[PDB]
Amino acid sequence: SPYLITGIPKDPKHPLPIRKDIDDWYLEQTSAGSNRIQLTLFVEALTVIQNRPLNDQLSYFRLAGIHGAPWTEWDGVPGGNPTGFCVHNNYTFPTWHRVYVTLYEQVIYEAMLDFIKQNVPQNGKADWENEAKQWRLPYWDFARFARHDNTQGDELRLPILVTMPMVKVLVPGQPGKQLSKPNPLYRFQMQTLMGTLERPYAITDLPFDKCQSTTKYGLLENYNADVWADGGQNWLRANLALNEHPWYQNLDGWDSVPTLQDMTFRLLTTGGLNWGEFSSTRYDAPKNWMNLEAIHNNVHNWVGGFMFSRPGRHDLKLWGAGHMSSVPVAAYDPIFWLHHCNIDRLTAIWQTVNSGSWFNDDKSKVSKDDDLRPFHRFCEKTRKVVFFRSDDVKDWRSLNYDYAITKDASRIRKEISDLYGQRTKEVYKDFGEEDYILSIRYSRYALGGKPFQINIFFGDVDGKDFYDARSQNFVGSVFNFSGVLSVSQLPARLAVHYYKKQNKGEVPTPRYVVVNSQGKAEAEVKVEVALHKTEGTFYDADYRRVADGKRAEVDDAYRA
Amino acid sequence: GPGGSPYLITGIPKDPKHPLPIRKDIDDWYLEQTSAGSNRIQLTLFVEALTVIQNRPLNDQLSYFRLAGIHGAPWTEWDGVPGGQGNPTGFCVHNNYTFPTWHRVYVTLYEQVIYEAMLDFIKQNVPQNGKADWENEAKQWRLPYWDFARFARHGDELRLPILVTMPMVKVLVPGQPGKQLSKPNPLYRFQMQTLMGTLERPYAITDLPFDKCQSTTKYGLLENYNADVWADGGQNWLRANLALNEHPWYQNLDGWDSVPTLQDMTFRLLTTGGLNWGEFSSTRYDAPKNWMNLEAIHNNVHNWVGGFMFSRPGRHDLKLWGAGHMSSVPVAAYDPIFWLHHCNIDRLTAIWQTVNSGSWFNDDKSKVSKDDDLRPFHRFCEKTRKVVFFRSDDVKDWRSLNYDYAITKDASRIRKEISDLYGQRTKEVYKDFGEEDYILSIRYSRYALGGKPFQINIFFGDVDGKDFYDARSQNFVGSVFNFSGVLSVSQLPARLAVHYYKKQNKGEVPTPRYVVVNSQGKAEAEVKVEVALHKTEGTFYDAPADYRRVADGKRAEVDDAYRA
Repeated sequence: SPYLITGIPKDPKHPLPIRKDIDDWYLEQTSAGSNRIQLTLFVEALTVIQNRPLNDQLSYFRLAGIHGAPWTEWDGVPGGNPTGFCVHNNYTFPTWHRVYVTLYEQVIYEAMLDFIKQNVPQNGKADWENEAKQWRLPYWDFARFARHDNTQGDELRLPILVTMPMVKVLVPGQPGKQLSKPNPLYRFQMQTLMGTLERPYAITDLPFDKCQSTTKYGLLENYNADVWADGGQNWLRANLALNEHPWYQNLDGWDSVPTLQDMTFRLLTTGGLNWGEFSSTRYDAPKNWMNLEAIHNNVHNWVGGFMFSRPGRHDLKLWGAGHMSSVPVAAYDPIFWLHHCNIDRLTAIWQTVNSGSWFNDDKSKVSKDDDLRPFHRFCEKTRKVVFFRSDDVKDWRSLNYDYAITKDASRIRKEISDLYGQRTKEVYKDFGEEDYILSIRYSRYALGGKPFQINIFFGDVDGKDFYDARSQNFVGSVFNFSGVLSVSQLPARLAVHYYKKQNKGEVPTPRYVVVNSQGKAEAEVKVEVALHKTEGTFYDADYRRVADGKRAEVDDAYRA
Repeated sequence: GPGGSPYLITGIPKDPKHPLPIRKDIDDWYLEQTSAGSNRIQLTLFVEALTVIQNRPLNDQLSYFRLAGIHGAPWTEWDGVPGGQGNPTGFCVHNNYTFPTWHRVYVTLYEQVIYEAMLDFIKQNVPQNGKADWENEAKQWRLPYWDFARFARHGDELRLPILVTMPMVKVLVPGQPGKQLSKPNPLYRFQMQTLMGTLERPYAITDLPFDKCQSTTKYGLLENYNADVWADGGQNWLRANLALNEHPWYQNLDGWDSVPTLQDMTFRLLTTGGLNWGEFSSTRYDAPKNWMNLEAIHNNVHNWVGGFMFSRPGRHDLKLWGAGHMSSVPVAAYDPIFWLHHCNIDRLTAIWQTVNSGSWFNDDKSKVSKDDDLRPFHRFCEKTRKVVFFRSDDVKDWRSLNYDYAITKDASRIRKEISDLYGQRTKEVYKDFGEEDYILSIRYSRYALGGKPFQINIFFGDVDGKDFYDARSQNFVGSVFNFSGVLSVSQLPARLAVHYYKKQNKGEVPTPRYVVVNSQGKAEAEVKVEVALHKTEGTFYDAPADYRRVADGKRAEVDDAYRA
C-alpha cells in the first residue's frame, strides 16, 4: 500500500503480449502437444489469490469487493443506499473497468511468479517464467459462436473452462504427471456463508447473505435455505439466455439470429457516435443509443439470472437468480473478469475504428478528468502517488497488453464482420432493404435502485408468460443492472418483418412489460419505447419514428 | 474377503437399548437434524462415515466404489464370488421375482458398512467423554429413504431430497463445542481422482461416455460440448425434479389440475389388492389390471433422476435432454442417490407385504425363484452353522435385519397413511370427473434393442414428429422406461388423459399411439410394443370397498430426421 497498478512489466523478449480468447486459449493449452504451463499457472495462481485472507487487500474477495459489497476501504481509500467504487451510468464506465481488469491481471501475474519461485525446481524456472511473462488475462468472447469439432458452431456459450468443476494441471518437477484440481474459474467459494464473515466484510432481497459460493441461476424461492449455500452453476440455462432472440424464430421455417451478436455487430460497425453515446447508458438520435454499457448489462443478467421466483404454478422452471445479475455481488463470480475483459476489448476495437472520438462531446468532456478511485499510480512528473485518470489508459498498450484484433488492425472491419456480422447479414439479406430499431429510455432508479427487466413484444402479450424468448411475441429485453436517465437500443428488423407478414404489412405497436425479481409486472415503472425505421440495411451504411410503445397488462396474479 | 473371511451381512447389531430403529424419510431427517430441537450428530456421522467409505482404495471391497461395483460395471468379483458374468452383467437381479429381495439385502449391506464406519469415526475422533453419547446416536441411525412419491415439504411437487441438492453440508467438529464446518457433501455426487475409464485394472469403467467421467452426474452428459465437460457434468437437480413430476401434456393447459404420474402409480401399486407376488415384484412376464409393479416404478425413477438421452436431432435452443449415471444399469449405483432410492423401494415392498400378508413367492411362476442364491451376499446360517448365500425367505421379515419403517409399525393405520402420503392429490383431482377408471397396459422385450435402453412414450391424438419425448410434447400421456444395458410389463394411469381427449373429441375413446425413443432421441421403428387401453366402472381407490379392453395401440410415425 499503495498498490501501484502498472499492468504486467515490460520485457523486451515479450513485446505487447495479447489477451487471448479463453476458448482458443483453453483448447491450445489442453492439446496433446502443448506444455500446459499457462493453464497450470492461471489455475494455481487464482487458487492462491482466492485463498488469501480478508485482511489481504490482494485476496480475491477484496479485489471483487472493490466493485460493490461489502463496500469497504481498499488501498487506503475509504468505502461506505450503499454504493461501490465502480462507475455505472457515466462516461467513465469503459475506463474505470479498463483499470479494474488490469489490476486483476497484474495480481494474477504476480501470484504466478510467486508460484514459480516456490514450486518449480530451478532447472525449469526459466521456461515457466517465460510462459508467465507471455500470459495475459483471457477474454470471454460472448458474441462469438462457440466452436463445434474445430469448426464454427451456431450458438453463443459460456467459456468451456467456466463450465468445468475440475481441471487437470501439471505437477512441477514430475514430467508427464497431471492432477485434477478444483477449478477456480468455476465458482468462488468461501469457507462460510458470506453473510457471516467477520466485520466489516459480511455480505448483508436475493439471499446472497446465505451463499457460501457464487452461483448462476441457483437461487430460487421455495427451496430449503441450505440449498442457497451453493446453488450450483447452471451453465446450460445461462447459455440459453445468452442466445436470446425474437420469439417467432422458434417457429418452423425461420432462421434465428442471437440478439446479443446483432447488438454487438451494430455497436462496432455504426459510425458517427461520439464518446458519450458509445461509452455509457447515460442520457443527459435513437440510432445512436446502442452503447457498450447496455450490452454489458444484458450479459450480466443472462449469465447469472435475476428472478428469484415466479407467480403461479410451473413444472418447467426457467427462473433462478445468481451473482452476475446483481451489482453488489457480480464481481465475486470469476466469469465477471472474463466478461469485463471482453468489454475492454470491445472498447479497444471501437476506439480503433473511431480514433477521433474520446471524451469529445460536450457531455462526456466534463467527466474526462474524474479520478478513477480507488486505483493508484505513480506520477513521474510530480513524483506523487495519484489516482488513475481516463487519459492515462486511452492507449491500452501503455498497460503492456493488446488484443490480436487491434494488434494488426489492418483489416479490423473485415474481422468484425467475420466474427459478429455473418449470421446477421445472412438472415437479413432474405428480406427488404430497410432497418428497424427499438429505442428504450428509462430511469435506473425507477424501483428505488432495485433491478428490473424491460421486455418488448409485437402483438398480444401472454398475461402469464412475458419473460423471454419462449414468451409469445417476445422481441427483446433491456436489463437495468442496478442495486439523469439511461438508454438502450434493440434490433427490430427481423421481428418487424414477421409481424408484417402476419398482419397485412401493418407496423407493430411495441408493447412493453417491466418485470421485477419476483417475476411480477411493475405497472408504474416509466419506460419510453419507440420503433424507428430507415431505408437500406444497417451494415451497408436517417431514422424516423413509426410507432410509440404501449404498456401491456398482465394477469392479476402476476401484477406487482 | 481378506484372509478368506466373508463379509457377513446381518444388518446393524441388535442392542436391547435400541429396539427396531426406523429408517426415516431423508427430508424429515435432514430437517430435524438441522433444527433447533436436534444435536446434529447423525448428520455429522453419516457425512463423515460416507466420506471415509468413498475415499477407501479400490482393493478394499468395502470402499464405496466396490460396493457400487456389486451392482454392475466394472463387473469384478466381490467377497470371493467371481464376477465377469453374451453381454456383461452384474450381480443385480432385474426382470425376475427376486428383484425386491436381492435389493433388500444390498441396501442392508450399504447401511451396515456405513454404521461400522460411524463407529470407527467415533473411536478415532470423538473425545472420550462424548464417545458413549455418539455411539448411541450411531446405534439409533438407520439409512434414510428418499420418498420419491411424496410431495416435498413446504408441498405441491415431487423433488429430489434436499441433501442430495447441496454441494456442501455443515457438520459438527467433535471436541470443539459449538463449532461446525462446511464440508463436501458425499450424497451430492461420487467423485474419483481420475476419469473412471482410466482406473487400474481390473476396475476401469470402459454408448454414453461414462469412461470419460470422473464424477457421477445427473443430466450432465450432452453431445456437442467439449469432452472435458463430461469429467464432471454437474447435478442438474432442477431438471431431475421436472422429470419426476411427469404428467399428461393436457394438464399444463389453463384450467386443468395436474397429478404427478409417479404419485398416482405409487398410490395404485400400494392400494390395489389381489396381486400375487409375481405380479407385484417385477416387470417379468412369463390381466393387465395387475401389471402395475414395483420394478417398473423403480425403472422410471432411475430414468427421471439421471436422464438417458445424450443427443437430439435438429437444432433446439432449449435443451431438455442430457444423460447421467442413474439411468444406466452398469453405473447407476455410483450415484449416492441410488441407495436412497432403493431404500424407498425396500420400504414400498414392506408396505405392500403388510397389506398383502399371504402373497409371498406364492404363485406358480414366482415360486420357482424363491430359493435362488442372492449372490454375492453371505450370512451365517444358525440352523446349519455354515456360511451361505442369502435367500429370499431370510429377508421376508425385514425386521430380522434390525430396521423398521414408521409406516409399517401399525397395520391398522397403514391404509390412512398410504392415503395421506400418496392419495390426496389423485382423489382430489379424479373426484371432479365421472366414476370410471382407465389404464394403459404396456408389454415389451427388454432386449428389443440388443440390450440398449429405450423409452416408450404414449400419446392420445396426433403426435408431433419433432417432439415426442415428455410432458411438454403435445398429447403426451405417459412413459415406460426400459432400464437395461420372457417379456416385461408395466401399467400407466390413463383416467385423466382419457377425460381430456373425450372432451376434445365428442366422447370418442382415443387410440393410444406410441413411439420408442433411443438415447440419440430418435424413434425406433422395429421395437415391438403391445399397448392397450382398458376401462372399468368405479374409481380405483374406492374399489377395495374387472377391466375391459377398449382400444389397441399403434405406433406413431415421426419426422424423417428423427427416425433411427
